[PDB]
Amino acid sequence: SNIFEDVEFCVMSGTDSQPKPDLENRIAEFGGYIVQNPGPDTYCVIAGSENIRVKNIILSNKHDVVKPAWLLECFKTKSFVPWQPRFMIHMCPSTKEHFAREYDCYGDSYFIDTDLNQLKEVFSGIKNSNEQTPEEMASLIADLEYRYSWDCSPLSMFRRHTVYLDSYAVINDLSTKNEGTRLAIKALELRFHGAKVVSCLAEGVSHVIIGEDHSRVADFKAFRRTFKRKFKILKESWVTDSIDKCELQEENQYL
Amino acid sequence: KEALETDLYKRFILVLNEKKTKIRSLHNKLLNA
Amino acid sequence: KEALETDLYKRFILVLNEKKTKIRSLHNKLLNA
Amino acid sequence: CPGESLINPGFKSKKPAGGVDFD
Amino acid sequence: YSGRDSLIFLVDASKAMFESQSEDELTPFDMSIQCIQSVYISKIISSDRDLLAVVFYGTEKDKNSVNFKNIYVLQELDNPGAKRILELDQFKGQQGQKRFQDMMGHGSDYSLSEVLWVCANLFSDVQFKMSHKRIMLFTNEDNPHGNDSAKASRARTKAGDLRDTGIFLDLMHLKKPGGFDISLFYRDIISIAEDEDLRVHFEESSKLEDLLRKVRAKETRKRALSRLKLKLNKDIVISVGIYNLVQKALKPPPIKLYRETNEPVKTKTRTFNTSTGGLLLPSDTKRSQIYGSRQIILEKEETEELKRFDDPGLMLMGFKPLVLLKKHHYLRPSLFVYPEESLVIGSSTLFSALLIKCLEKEVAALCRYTPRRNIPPYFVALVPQEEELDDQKIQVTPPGFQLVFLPFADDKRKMPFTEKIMATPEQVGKMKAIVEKLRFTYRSDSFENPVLQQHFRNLEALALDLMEPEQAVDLTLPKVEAMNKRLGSLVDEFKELVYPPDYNPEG
DNA sequence: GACTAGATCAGAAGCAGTAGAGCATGCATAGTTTT
Repeated sequence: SNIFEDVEFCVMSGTDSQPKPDLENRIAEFGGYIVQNPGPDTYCVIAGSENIRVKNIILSNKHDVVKPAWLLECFKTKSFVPWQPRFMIHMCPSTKEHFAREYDCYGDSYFIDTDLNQLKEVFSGIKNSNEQTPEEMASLIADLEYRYSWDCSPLSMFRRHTVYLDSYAVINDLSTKNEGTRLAIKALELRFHGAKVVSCLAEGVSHVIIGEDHSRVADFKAFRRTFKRKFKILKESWVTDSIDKCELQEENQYL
Repeated sequence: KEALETDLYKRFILVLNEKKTKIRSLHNKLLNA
Repeated sequence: KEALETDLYKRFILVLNEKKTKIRSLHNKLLNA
Repeated sequence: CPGESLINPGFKSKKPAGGVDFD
Repeated sequence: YSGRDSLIFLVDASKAMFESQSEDELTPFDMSIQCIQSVYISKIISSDRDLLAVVFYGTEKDKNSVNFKNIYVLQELDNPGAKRILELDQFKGQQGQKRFQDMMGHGSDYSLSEVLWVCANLFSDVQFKMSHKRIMLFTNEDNPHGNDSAKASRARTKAGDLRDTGIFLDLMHLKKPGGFDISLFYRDIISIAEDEDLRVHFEESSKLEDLLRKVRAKETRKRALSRLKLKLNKDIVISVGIYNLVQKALKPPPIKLYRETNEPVKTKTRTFNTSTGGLLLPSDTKRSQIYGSRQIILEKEETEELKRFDDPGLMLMGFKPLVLLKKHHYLRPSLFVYPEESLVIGSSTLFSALLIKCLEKEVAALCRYTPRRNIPPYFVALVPQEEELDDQKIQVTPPGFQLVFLPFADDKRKMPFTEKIMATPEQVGKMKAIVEKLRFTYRSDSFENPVLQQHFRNLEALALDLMEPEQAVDLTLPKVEAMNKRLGSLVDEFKELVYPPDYNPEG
């Protein structure tokens, strides 16, 4: 097998499961003209460990650095698989221009479909992004669901509805929490299923959950009448009976 | 919770392949023309 | 659950926006020229 | 003999450089 | 003092050596390995021709010429190298401890007499001449043999035999849960038992601090630059030796290597004529110099003859008062002149008398100096140098003569004429205050060469494949913040009193 | 008778230091060209 005919490779990574001399022996057996120091001719620079030498080559953009996994893949398939972003960590300006056309800023490419592993690797490529706020993220999520028709998913179906609860002895007072009741678990489960639990009774509230205590139903009805937008009165049983069905049951039977 | 991740990945992959076919069609048609 | 969902969705809107940028650039500039 | 280097016998243990130390 | 230093690192491999008293602490094995690596690096930087070895006692496996049991000679006496340091590095961490346990084993019995026998055999294997022979014992068991009295007697006999042979023994005791007391057993084995080294130590030995202190400066053994003849007359001659107490340190010369296989390549320069193209021997060439629109041709032999004035040595010319010597006339680094009785007998007495009388009369001996053959003579002054010792009686200034070169008329240059302006007493006083604020004590060894230190650090990082080179702190850089804090408002007052309101020194 | 061991001297190699040669960087000044 002369898959490595008339090519040059330079390996400076011995910190691996297979020792570096093993890599040299395998490359020689495959026919690759190994070289102990990179030069104008060397095709690439294999390095699985980011040692001082690797950083020195990094500082000079004249040469590429390929993870050792590329050589393992070449040996396994006995074919010259082309370089991919998953293997490389630094590219000379010409190679960077070359990849910029067929690949994105990340691993994902334009002309070749994606798989689960490729998307996972692309995601691991990103570092972090925390420039948004809860309202913007919620609006973006809702817009995406509406656009791509993903509202049928088991979760995220409570996102479009804001939910208020009678967990306060007096409406619109945060100093009278009624923690220690099934209403807490109901609220928490609703929020888990994507519901937007609001602690302030704003005019934008569309859903209100009431338990076995019907004392303040009159106050809720009066507030609904006063507000320009009316929110349907609901009971804690509706969500309990709807969760098992994984769908929004009609509110006519639980008004 | 143990399945939401796969649920998300499926949809993300699907949208990506759809728009990937879109861009591929655009590029191929322009290059041919 | 919330942390995982929001992280994944943000991470993916990034990539979709990048692809949207490239496809818009193509369809507009490369068709005008 | 006293204050002898434990690495290079026959040479006194050179103290570490202290640079400038204002009084 | 002639020969090489041979050093053997004995490291115990018992169970107690792999236990840490506290969660955030280094096990005895880790500290021993770190000390060994530091000593290896220091030896590589300072003296690369020295011999070092690494042995283990208490392991399960065995590897030695005698085939004793439970003694593994990991590295025989050989010059230090990066490969040995890398091999030792695989025992640094806890994973390294597990690797060491798997490869060799630990927690087995042992006898100290056999270990000392193996060390002696290793010493005998060396074929060079050894100026020093030393062994260091890294252990935390003050009573290795308490159950068996015969083993203790055998160990004592072996230690006595080693001492008689001329082998030095050191005990680098490590921290022990119950404390390490040397009085039980190690008084006899240890070569020197200091008066203060008798109490129980609850902490590791202080010698480990010295070992861990990396030395990154080349150490050169005493050597005579030349052995010359001082001639007070055509009949009175004495033999003297010239040494260089101060010598500039240079980076080791670069070597040329082949890129493909990484092996030395040797160069050779040859001269050839253009027309024929054949080689040109030195005998078929001459020298030329253009003066007055004419070409003057001289052979090589005549060119070297042009520099012959007198035979090598020092020729006396007289004595000069020390006040006529000028500090600002420095031309070349000074040398040291010492007696030498090997060539001429009786030189020491005359040299001592000359030194004593020169010190008494405060005079310096003027002389004509010719170091080698075919070298133009120079003028030198031998200034007496008395013997000065510090508090610990360690000599700091040796006795002899200080040879200082004097300049010729050609070596001086003419400075442009500049008018002189004298400052008033107020400015002088303000600057005196500023100077007094920044007073400090200076010594010859208070600074280090940043370039050489950085080069050594980079070389070590490349050799041992460190993640990043260690950055050396430069002591030569002024401490601007400290000076600004100390001076305070003095600088502003001086600038107000010496500079006009609109001066702008920077531009 | 054979054989080896230790002492002795010289020759050669390695290393240190010096001198001589060559190659970058600046700039000092003057000369020349342009307006």
